Formats: sequence, C-alpha cells, structure tokens
Amino acid sequence: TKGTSSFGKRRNKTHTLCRRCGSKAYHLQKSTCGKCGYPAKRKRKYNWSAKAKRRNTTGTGRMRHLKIVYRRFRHGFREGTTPKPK
Amino acid sequence: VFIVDVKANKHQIKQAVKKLYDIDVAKVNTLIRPDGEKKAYVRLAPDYDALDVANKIGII
Amino acid sequence: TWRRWHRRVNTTQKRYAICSALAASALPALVMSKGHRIEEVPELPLVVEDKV
Amino acid sequence: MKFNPFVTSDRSKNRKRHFNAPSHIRRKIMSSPLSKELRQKYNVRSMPIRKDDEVQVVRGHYKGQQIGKVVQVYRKKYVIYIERVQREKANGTTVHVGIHPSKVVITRLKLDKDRKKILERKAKSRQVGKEKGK
Amino acid sequence: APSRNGMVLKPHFHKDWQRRVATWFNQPARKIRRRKARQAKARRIAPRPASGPIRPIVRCPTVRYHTKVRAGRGFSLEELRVAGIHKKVARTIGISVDPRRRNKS
Amino acid sequence: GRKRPVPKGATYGKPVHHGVNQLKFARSLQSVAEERAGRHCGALRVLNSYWVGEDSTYKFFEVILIDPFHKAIRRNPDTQWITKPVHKHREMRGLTSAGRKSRGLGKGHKFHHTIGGSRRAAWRRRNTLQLHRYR
Amino acid sequence: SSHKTFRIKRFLAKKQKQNRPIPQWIRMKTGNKIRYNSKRRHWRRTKLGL
Amino acid sequence: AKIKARDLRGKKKEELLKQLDDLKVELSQLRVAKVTGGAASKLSKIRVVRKSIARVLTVINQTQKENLRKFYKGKKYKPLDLRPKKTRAMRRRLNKHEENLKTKKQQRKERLYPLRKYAVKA
RNA sequence: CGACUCUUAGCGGUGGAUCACUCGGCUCGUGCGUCGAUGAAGAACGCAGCUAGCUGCGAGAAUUAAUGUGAAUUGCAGGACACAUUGAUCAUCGACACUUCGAACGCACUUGCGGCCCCGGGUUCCUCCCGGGGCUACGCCUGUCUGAGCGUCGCU
RNA sequence: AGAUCUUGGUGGUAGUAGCAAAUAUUCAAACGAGAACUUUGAAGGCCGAAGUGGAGAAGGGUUCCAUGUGAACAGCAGUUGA
RNA sequence: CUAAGGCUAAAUACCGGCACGAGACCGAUAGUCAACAAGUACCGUAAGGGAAAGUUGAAAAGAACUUUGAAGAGAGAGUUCA
RNA sequence: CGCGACCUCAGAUCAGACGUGGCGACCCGCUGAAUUUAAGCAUAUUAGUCAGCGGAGGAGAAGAAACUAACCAGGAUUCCCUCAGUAACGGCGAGUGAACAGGGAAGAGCCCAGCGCCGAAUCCCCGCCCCGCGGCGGGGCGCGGGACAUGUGGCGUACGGAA
Ligand SMILES: [Mg+2]
Ligand SMILES: [Mg+2]
Ligand SMILES: [Mg+2]
Ligand SMILES: [Mg+2]
Ligand SMILES: [Mg+2]
Ligand SMILES: [Mg+2]
Ligand SMILES: [Mg+2]
Ligand SMILES: [Mg+2]
Ligand SMILES: [Mg+2]
Ligand SMILES: [Mg+2]
Ligand SMILES: [Mg+2]
Ligand SMILES: [Mg+2]
Ligand SMILES: [Mg+2]
Ligand SMILES: [Mg+2]
Ligand SMILES: [Mg+2]
Ligand SMILES: [Mg+2]
Ligand SMILES: [Mg+2]
Ligand SMILES: [Mg+2]
Ligand SMILES: [Mg+2]
Ligand SMILES: [Mg+2]
Ligand SMILES: [Mg+2]
Ligand SMILES: [Mg+2]
Ligand SMILES: [Mg+2]
Ligand SMILES: [Mg+2]
Ligand SMILES: [Mg+2]
Ligand SMILES: [Mg+2]
Ligand SMILES: [Mg+2]
Ligand SMILES: [Mg+2]
Ligand SMILES: [Mg+2]
Ligand SMILES: [Mg+2]
Ligand SMILES: [Mg+2]
Ligand SMILES: [Mg+2]
Ligand SMILES: [Mg+2]
Ligand SMILES: [Mg+2]
Ligand SMILES: [Zn+2]
Repeated sequence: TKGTSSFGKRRNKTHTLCRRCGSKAYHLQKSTCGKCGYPAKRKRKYNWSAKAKRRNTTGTGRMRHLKIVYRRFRHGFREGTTPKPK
Repeated sequence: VFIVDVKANKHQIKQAVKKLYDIDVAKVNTLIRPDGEKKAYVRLAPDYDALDVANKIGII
Repeated sequence: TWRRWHRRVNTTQKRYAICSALAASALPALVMSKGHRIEEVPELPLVVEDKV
Repeated sequence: MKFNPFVTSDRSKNRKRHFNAPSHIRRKIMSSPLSKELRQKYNVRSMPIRKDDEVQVVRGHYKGQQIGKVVQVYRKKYVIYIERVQREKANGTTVHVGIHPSKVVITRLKLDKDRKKILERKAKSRQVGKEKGK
Repeated sequence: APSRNGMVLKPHFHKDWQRRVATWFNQPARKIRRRKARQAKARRIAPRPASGPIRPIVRCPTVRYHTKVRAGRGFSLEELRVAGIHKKVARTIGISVDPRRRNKS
Repeated sequence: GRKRPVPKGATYGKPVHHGVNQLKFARSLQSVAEERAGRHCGALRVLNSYWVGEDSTYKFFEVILIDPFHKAIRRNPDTQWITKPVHKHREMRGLTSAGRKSRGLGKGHKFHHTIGGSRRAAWRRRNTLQLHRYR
Repeated sequence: SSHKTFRIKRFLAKKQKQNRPIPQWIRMKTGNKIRYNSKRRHWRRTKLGL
Repeated sequence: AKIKARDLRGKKKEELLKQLDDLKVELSQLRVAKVTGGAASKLSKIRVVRKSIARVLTVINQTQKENLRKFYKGKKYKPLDLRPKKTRAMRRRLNKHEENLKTKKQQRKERLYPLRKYAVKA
C-alpha cells in the first residue's frame, strides 16, 4: 500500500538542523544543507527565487555591526575622541 | 542543591562552592534540567553539616 | 508610470489665452460672474501706485 | 506658510511623530500657558508642565477658578493629574481624571535653578525678537 | 490582420521593451542640478570666464555643412607657434589647445 | 576550443543550437591564464602577461603580478594606481590587455558594437525606449 | 527519544520555556492589543520543526 | 545610596576589585532571597546591584585600556584592539603622505606651468 | 378555532456589508552612497522583580560610561533622585564591553579530542591532576632562518 | 445576475444520515449541585505468557508526578483526562 | 592614423542601503504578502509555499451593592450624552 | 674531499602585511535557452534576453585615434536631441537595424618600455636620536642588512626628443 500503510514506516530523519542558517535542511547522508549549502564557503542563493532571497537577505536579522556602522557614518567614523567634559 | 552555569564542570563547581562558602565537599553530581539549566547536587564532607550550611546561606 | 501625464501647448496659443484672460479681467460683468465682489471698486482695471 | 523643504506638512508624518515622540520632547509637547500675572512677571508665554506647580482648568467638565497642584505628569498618555480633579468610581474609590496640559493655565511655577534658567532664556529670546521687529 | 487601406507598420516591440523604459520625471531635477553645478563652478573660478577656454574658429567637415563655421576643440600647435604662445602656457592662461588638429589652408 | 558541457552531447532545443564540437570560447587562452593566476593569487594584482612557449596540448604564459601593499609599490607614484580598490581583479573584469582584446573595444567603423563602453552598454542604450515627459 | 544530543536538548528546552501563557498584568498596559499567547503549541496538535 | 562612576575613577585597582567583589557577594545574596521569596525591596535591589557591578567593571576596563594606550603610544607596532577601526576599506586605503606625494616630473610641471588667475574683457 | 405554509410590517437574533477614520502602502523626486579575519551578513542560545511574543541587548545582557537635556518611569510593586559636595527620564553616542556557530581559523561535528608556552592550586619543581591566560586554518607578498640538488662553477 | 467566476457569510437537506469490527456487564457506598461512564468494595466476564502483561530501540518532547478548575477539547456524559 | 604597454575627473546609471520631501494614487477582499507579536501562525523530508487578523468611550468613568442559580447566565441598581 | 659563490627549489605557529565571505538596484567579464512570432516549421524571431558563474565602486565601464572623412575638412571618452525605423541585414518572409556629419551637457590631459646620457644617481627593511601621534610622517645617524647591472632612479614619449 503506497499510502496510509507506507506512511507508518517513516522513522528516520533525512534532514537535521544546519549549524549555519539554523534551518532544518542539513542532509545528513550528503552532509550538505539544501538551503545554504553549508560546507560550501559561499551561500546558496538563486535569482529564480526572489522570495527566498528576501527571506534571508541583509536586514532580516539583527545587523548588530551594520546598525553601528550606519550610525557611525553620520559623523565620519570618528574614533579616539570624547565629548567635551562638563 | 545548586543551579549552576551550564558551562561549568564538576571541578569548577567544587572549587566555586569551596571558595565562596568555605566548606569542604565530598562529591558533585550534575544534571541538565529539561528547562536548560544545570543542577548540581554537591555532597559535603562528613565533618560539614549541610543543614547549618544552608542556614548560614539563608535557604532554610 | 509612463501614462503621458504632460501635454505640450503651442506658445502662440498660450499667449493667446493669456491675452484673453487679461482682456476679460477688465470687464466688470465677467469678474462679477467669477464672483469677486467688485461693487465698490473705483475702476475695474485697478491700478495702484508703485509705492505698494 | 511653511517654506522649509526639510519640515513636512504631511498629516500622517506629523501624527506619527507626535504619537511616537520620546519623553524628552513629549515634555515640550505637554506645555501649558502661564497666567496673565505670570506672563507679566516673566516675559514668557508658555511653559512645559512640571510635577509640583499649581494650575487651574479652563476647559471641560472641571472648569473653574479653583487652584490645584499637579500630582503627576503622565507623559505616556499625554495627561496630567491635579489635586481635586478626580471622580468616584463604582467601588467608591477616587481616581484622578487626566486632562491635557494645554487645557490648563499655570498660576504658580515650581521654581528651581533649571526652571529659572529656562525662564530667562525664553525671556531673552523674546526680547531679542522684539528688538529685531521694532 | 490588415483592414482596408493603411500603412504597413513594423513596430519594434517584440523584444520585452517594458523592462527597459527610461522615464524623464527627473528632467526638471536634472536641469536644476546642472544649473547649480554651473553656478558653483563659476563661483569657484571667480574672474575666469564661466564657459571656459577660448575655442578656435573651425569649418564644419562635410559638403552639407562646409558653408557654416563653429567652435572647435582647441587651437592647433601651428596656430600657437605663429601666434607666439607656448603650448604649455596656453592652457594655464585659458587657451584650449588641440595637438592633433592640422592646418590644411 | 570549448566543448559544450552537456551530457552525451544532448543540447535539447532547435538544431541551430545542436553544436557541441567546433565551438570557441569568447576569451583567449592568455586571458584564461591571467584569470587563473589572479584567482590563485587573489591578494595580488594582475598587470599583464606574455607568451613563453606552446605545445600541441599546452600554451605557456608568464603573468606579471603586483603586490599592492608592498611599500615599494605603495610609496611610488605612477604605480599607486594599481593599489586603488577599483583596480582589483582586472583580469576577471577584462581590464588587462589580453582580457580587453576580446571585448571588441576600439575607435571607428569596425567597433560600433561597443559605443558607450561595452556591448551591454551599447545594447541597453539602443534597446531602451526613451519616454520623455512631453511626447 | 531518550538518547539525544545536547543541541537537541537545548532546542527542546527553549521550546518548553516559551510555551506558556502571557502574564495577567500585560493586559493592563497602556495600548496592549494582546489578548492571549497566539504562539502556544501543544505536543499532540502540532509537531516541532526537528 | 548608589555608587557613581565619577568617584570610582580616583580609586586604584585593589579597592576597585574589592568593591566589585562585595557587589558580587551582595548580588548572590539577593538571588538567594529571590529564590527563597524574600521581599519586594530586596527583589528591586537586584537591578541596582547589577548596574553597580557594570559600573565598576566598565571603570576598571576603561582605566586599563587608557593605560595600555599610554603605554603603546609612540610605538611602531600596536595591538589590533588599540589600532583604529574606521572601516576595512578605510584601513586599506593610502595614507595622507603617500596619497599626496608626487613625482619629480609632476612637480616640475607644476613649478613651470602653474594655473594663472585671469579675466577676459568683453 | 388551532397547527403548518406564504406575503408584508415592528421588534429581536445571525452576519459583518456600507459609511466615516488611518502611526500602512504604492509612485515620483532629492541628498548621501558606508560591510568583513580589528571577525561581516546570517543563525543559535541566553538577558527584565513580576516577561510568552515583538522590540532591545550580550554574562557589564530591555543595558555601563560620556555628552546634551532637565523631573520622571508606570501595568503593579520597590527604591532612588538636597536637580549644588551634581541629576530621574529621554535623546545623542565619540569611551568601554560585545556568549556560541557562521568566510569561521588547532582537528572535528546529529559526537568529541589534541599540541605548545606562561600563571595559580593540590604538589612542595618534577613533573602528574585541576583551574586561568595566550597561541596552534589555507593561500599569498617582502624579508629572515634552516636546508636540498651526479644544476653551474671556484679553491683545495 | 451569470464567467463549474474570487473572498466571506447563510439556508433547505435536517434534528436527518449517523454515533453497529474485536462476547459484558451488575449491585452497594463515597465525594459531589449533578453519576450508565469517577473512586472504593462485592460479583460475573475477557486478554490467556506468539497477552489487552513486564521492559527497550526509532520517533515524540514534558505528554512524566502532585495539586486545583470544570470555560473550550476528549464526535453521549464526566466529579475523570495524554 | 601609428596597433600589438599604462593611467585619468566631469557630464551618465541606480526597483539594494541610510535620511528626507511630495502626490489629481489606494483606503483594511483595496494598497506591499504583511496598517496588527508577518515572511508570523501554519504546511512540506526538503527545495519551497504562506495567511487571516484595524475601530468601546472624551475619559475606564470597564458596572460597586442586593438578589436566583453549582456555575455559565439573569433581574435590579450604577457610570456615561449614549 | 671538504669548504665557498651563484642558480633552481623546500620547510617554519619565523618578522611584518594582504586575500577569502556578504550585499548585489546601477556596472564589468563570460555562459546562455525555450515559451513566443512566423497563423504549420527547421534558418530567422524571442535574444546575446531569462536562468547560471565570476568581479567591483559610489558610480562602474570607456577614454586621449593604427578615428571620422573626402570637405574650404573635423579631432579623447560618456550622455541627450537628431540622423532614423534610415543605410543595411532577412525562408529579402515574419521581422531586425546602426554609424558619420549637425546642435547641445561636460570638457583635461597624460605616463612608461624602447633609443640615449648621468660613478645605481634608485628602492625596501632593521636599530639610535629629535620633532610629532591621532590615519602613523618628517629630519639626521649606522665600515647596519637586503633588492638591484637578468637594469632602480632623473631627463625624455611621436604634440617629436636629446646634446
Ligand atoms: Mg508512489
Ligand atoms: Mg537516506
Ligand atoms: Mg551525567
Ligand atoms: Mg532558431
Ligand atoms: Mg501524531
Ligand atoms: Mg620618468
Ligand atoms: Mg436585524
Ligand atoms: Mg548614562
Ligand atoms: Mg562519532
Ligand atoms: Mg653543486
Ligand atoms: Mg453578484
Ligand atoms: Mg437517527
Ligand atoms: Mg448506530
Ligand atoms: Mg479466557
Ligand atoms: Mg508489550
Ligand atoms: Mg498523568
Ligand atoms: Mg462530549
Ligand atoms: Mg490586505
Ligand atoms: Mg470595511
Ligand atoms: Mg457552560
Ligand atoms: Mg447612540
Ligand atoms: Mg608569523
Ligand atoms: Mg509558430
Ligand atoms: Mg498560432
Ligand atoms: Mg507549435
Ligand atoms: Mg542573469
Ligand atoms: Mg566577492
Ligand atoms: Mg575607471
Ligand atoms: Mg581605461
Ligand atoms: Mg597618442
Ligand atoms: Mg523621417
Ligand atoms: Mg538582434
Ligand atoms: Mg558646453
Ligand atoms: Mg632608464
Ligand atoms: Zn544551512
């Protein structure tokens, strides 16, 4: 039986969590993430899915460093200085 | 019974308790709770009483 | 966005329309019909000194 | 009218700024007129509302000449609480009725060094404007 | 399908033209920016002429335009030599020079 | 030449694209050698290259690379240009001599394909529909 | 299962911690617009990602 | 009775560490009170003690960092955390001296044929 | 006479149309046009007295310092805060700090295991155990040191 | 007014089909506003050791345990409950 | 004209980013998928797919208290201009 | 029958630097369809376009003629108007399709190798001293190392140049 009876035999996970991108697409047997291609240096990105690009593009996360860069650009990336003490 | 940092091992727990409570410990058992914390059962040396140590800590 | 929002009008026709508007502005019936409340204005082609 | 191309007259933008203003400019937004006597004494017109000054209500249900001390400047709801401006609720307890600071008039200021400094700054700017426009 | 008399028309709209459409809503802004740049440059070179170096008198090439005359790129080295101006001082004093132009006549 | 990398020579489509053999790469072998040298030494800058020998199956080139952060390069004008960020991976953007030869650049009637800087620039200019404000 | 890795256990710990109702005092805040935790998960209705 | 950052800057390393240790001990006692119920005042003191710990630690770190900057001032090689962190590209770009130095041919051109200030009558 | 059914109307339900509103979009224009091994984007896990999400933050964790401002925050509680032997909040943000993955960098991971150099302790220098700190990726440039060659030579 | 149109809502059908695979329940009491279903006791039965018993792997992820509630859910109910 | 070596600003481009301004545009089935804890809930092993969901009141003044019921829920009373 | 010089290679957690990855609207280099149109269809068209790969910057690319022309001649590149749906290509079918001149926006020019001359005049690194810190420079000192005659620097580049 290709349906209900066969659905009882699925007890072995193909994919696990990926240590990059945190997605449950890390093919264990191929040792490769189907979303980011983790062992590859470069991120898996395709122009035939703009929705997938915008799901994980820059700005969809925290931008911990880029927010500070955007703020610091407005003052010429000054360093080593402090405001005049009161 | 203490709730400890998840990255601390038995040696570190033993030294921490020994330093900041000035007591000698017999052994340390460690588990990680289902809520993600780490719980340490620290058995003291026989000459130390867990009851009055707990009294002076303030967890009576 | 390429709806062709703008129209170009002949310069002679634009000048013609300016002339018509100016000529109509000196007729009390037309200014009254625009509803500008000219009943105590001394002279409709109202000209004041350059001090203004 | 407005000519500066860097200030907006957009209704949605002005409302967004007003309702998401941080508290340090909500303080400026929540300003109140001074009385005629205070306006004569200090050459200023309006003053940001303060915790311990006495005001009187000039609009709404609590109009009158009674002078009440402010007891709370609740900037999150853009309101202030006054001493006797309160109502009974169902279970018999009294709750303060928040009213907008633009609907009161300040009759006595809570004065310290900062309030005094702001007062002379505003008066000096007004005097400079009068001398420029004389 | 053709319908009665008409002109055989060949629109060049078979090549996905709507991805490459250049609108001109920034034309007034571009004119403003160019005017501002012109004024800023004129202020920068304060007594010097705003348009720039003097240009030579130049006859237009083909038989359609050889009756007209216009401004060239720069004065030729023969012109500068017989006028007594150094080809390296002319640009400093505001004379455009064109080393690759010859004088046939 | 450049064999088309299709399985079993099947280029599924119209017969004009059935070609597998006798196809040719648009860039020259000198440009390919420059690209390989630059890709290996990504910290250096390809300046030029020249032919040193060839076999029936191999061509040999020598590529000049410049370290853009050496002080001898960096303190000398007339060489500081290669240190600019715009001048990185010239061999990959086709800005060296060998890579430039394949872009069809030049002056005059033989090189109308690249008026505007490149073939793509000329194509965009010639295929863009200018819709003014006043038509 | 009973055998599990530390990372899986930590993932499940976070899920357990965040599967709880909202505090009662949230609804008293100024301009709350929150009625209940709409991200509640039941172990039998919907299954976790892993 | 809070502790301020201003009066902590005059103190030296030993009593700064001592006060940090006292604050840490008090914070541990406050956590004990929190788990054993305690009082609302002792619960509210937790944030105060945590911010005091942060204040002492940042004063210590700032003092150590400025001492290191003074020590490494005027040295050819400095630690990376002491070097400026403008931007990766800004650090790669040329410095002022090698940006503005010119060739002998170029400066001879500038000396011999400088740009002149001139006006043209109409 | 009733029930039932139909039509109409009043009232009441069910439902959320219409209208009014709008801290949202869409479009156009302007000025800038700045990421990352000094560790980016992204991800994970944590951090609040009461806090699940969102937001903010990183073991200094809904923030520290500094500067400006000048009496609040607020849902409740608590406690500051002579605002002058300096100051709540907010904003700015140039000092400091910034967990684990990730180009991700000792090796490896649906796990774990090393090596080298210092420091402290159990030891009472001698190197075993424990803790802490710093290093240990690939490619490549200049230089350095150590070398290889029945490569080319010189002297013997 | 139509597009087996799109989204949402609502009827007749209709208190209808149905709540019928694996033999089976009964008596008394307690708690409780409320008991065919909960608990305790008694009785009659079933699984019959290749089990309806006792424990694991994978998978689930807190379902485990105690206390409390009776909104919704457990296609009747519930004082019981994954 | 002088190839097979090299550099070079401006005028030009800009559906990503930072910060702004505006509109004969749309007005919660519209306008971005997203006016809201939206690339969220949820679905699929995965690549990927992907919603619904705005409005008390000026102010909570959000119905004290009495009464029937085990409660849900009612009858009074009360707040409010409603 | 060892010791040296050079050459060509190797190792190092050697001293000091640099590259990697992201974004990718605009830009550069490649690769590159088919749906579609031709009322069928194979060349053609779609289209050097979608998809795919690599590389940048605030712009990029291009760029100072081995040019256009044939005139009484113009004079780097880029962009706009026009040339022009034209010359031309095309089962000369469907369809495709520039350039020159002209008018404007902007306008900026230059450097090597070589040929030669000048006692390598040249450059990097490391120690010392002084003036400075704010992107790490200036000056001087070293019988201090190295690169370099298998060629550094100055003059000089087709508009000629040198003595
Ligand atoms: Mg099947
Ligand atoms: Mg398998
Ligand atoms: Mg264990
Ligand atoms: Mg074809
Ligand atoms: Mg299930
Ligand atoms: Mg020279
Ligand atoms: Mg009705
Ligand atoms: Mg502060
Ligand atoms: Mg293993
Ligand atoms: Mg030998
Ligand atoms: Mg209809
Ligand atoms: Mg029935
Ligand atoms: Mg039945
Ligand atoms: Mg039996
Ligand atoms: Mg069993
Ligand atoms: Mg149970
Ligand atoms: Mg039921
Ligand atoms: Mg919508
Ligand atoms: Mg509506
Ligand atoms: Mg009920
Ligand atoms: Mg009404
Ligand atoms: Mg090293
Ligand atoms: Mg066809
Ligand atoms: Mg057809
Ligand atoms: Mg067909
Ligand atoms: Mg593409
Ligand atoms: Mg890259
Ligand atoms: Mg360029
Ligand atoms: Mg170029
Ligand atoms: Mg030339
Ligand atoms: Mg025509
Ligand atoms: Mg074509
Ligand atoms: Mg001009
Ligand atoms: Mg020479
Ligand atoms: Zn992945």
